[PDB]
Amino acid sequence: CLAGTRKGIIEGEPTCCFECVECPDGEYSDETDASACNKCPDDFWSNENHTSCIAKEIEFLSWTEPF
Amino acid sequence: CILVKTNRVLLVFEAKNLQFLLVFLCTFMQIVICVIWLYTAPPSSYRNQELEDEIIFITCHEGSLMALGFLIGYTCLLAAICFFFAFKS
Amino acid sequence: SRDCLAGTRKGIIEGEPTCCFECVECPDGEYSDETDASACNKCPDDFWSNENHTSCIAKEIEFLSWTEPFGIALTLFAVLGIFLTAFVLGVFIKFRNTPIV
Ligand SMILES: [Ca+2]
Ligand SMILES: [Ca+2]
Repeated sequence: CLAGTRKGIIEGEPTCCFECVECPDGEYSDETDASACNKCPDDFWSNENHTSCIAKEIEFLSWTEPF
Repeated sequence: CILVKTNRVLLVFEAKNLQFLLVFLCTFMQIVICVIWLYTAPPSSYRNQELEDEIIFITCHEGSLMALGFLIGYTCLLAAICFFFAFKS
Repeated sequence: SRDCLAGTRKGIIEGEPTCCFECVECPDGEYSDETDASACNKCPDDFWSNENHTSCIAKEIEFLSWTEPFGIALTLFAVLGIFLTAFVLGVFIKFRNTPIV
């Protein structure tokens, strides 16, 4: 499996055979092989490819904003 | 109609039932633009799902906002002319 | 291993035979309606899963309508304007012979 995916179970087959399934939004993985998609820390959100988490963004009417 | 009943509006057009003729021409310039708009890009209903993950809204895509603005803009050009003549008198 | 209940999904335990596993909850946009499911199924295009990810329930349509607190108010105003204009027109008609009209 790649860095952005996790393993899956094929019914009636040994553990050496699996499938690669994408991690959901809000979770990430950065391993060559992963059994689970690790959850993203608080105030952090997963990237588009779910490779690694990134910090969220603060929204407010700033003084330096053009408006 | 309000414009045709103003102190200094009818006299200029006369000698160029005329009141009715001028009520006809402006309304005809409004009728034509709407027909052209409908034949080219008619506004219709659209279903929006990207806004909410649980509920969906039914809107009315209005086609190019250039057209909607031109209706209001033509309407204002007439109101401004009427307001100017009435203010001078 | 204990069986996974409806709304859950199987998970791999590394280094162990496939008979032994763990149960993981399904995501929000998916559901599972069976026991010992290897994956969570996706709801249809116009359906959304319920709180417990066991089924899909239809979405709610939201639009401006007559039976809404905002709608009932706007209509009354339009009918009032129509009635006022009708009253004015009926007065000019009935008093057609006055010098003012
Ligand atoms: Ca087998
Ligand atoms: Ca082993």
